[PDB]
Amino acid sequence: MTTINTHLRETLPKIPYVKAIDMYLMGCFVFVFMALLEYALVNYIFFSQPAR
Amino acid sequence: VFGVTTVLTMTTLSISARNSLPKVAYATAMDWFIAVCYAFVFSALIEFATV
Repeated sequence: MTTINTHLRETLPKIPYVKAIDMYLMGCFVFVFMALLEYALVNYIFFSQPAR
Repeated sequence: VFGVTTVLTMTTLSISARNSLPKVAYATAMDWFIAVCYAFVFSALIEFATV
């Protein structure tokens, strides 16, 4: 996601506002980020109870 | 790591690959080849997920 974001960003001007494509890329990034954090949370309480 | 890293390499080759042709709005033949190959890589990974 970071590679995609950095490689497809430099073909535009340095505009401050959030574009639609920037919104979509940040959405995809927060989704995969919360997925990894969710895994971290699953691993945090894996040793104690496997049911949760 | 096989599946995910080959998907990442498919992403790197596709990003590298898009600098060759202009910014046309239709799919070329190389675009179809890259799409089918990416589909095969993704299909291989989901097949691994199933197994």
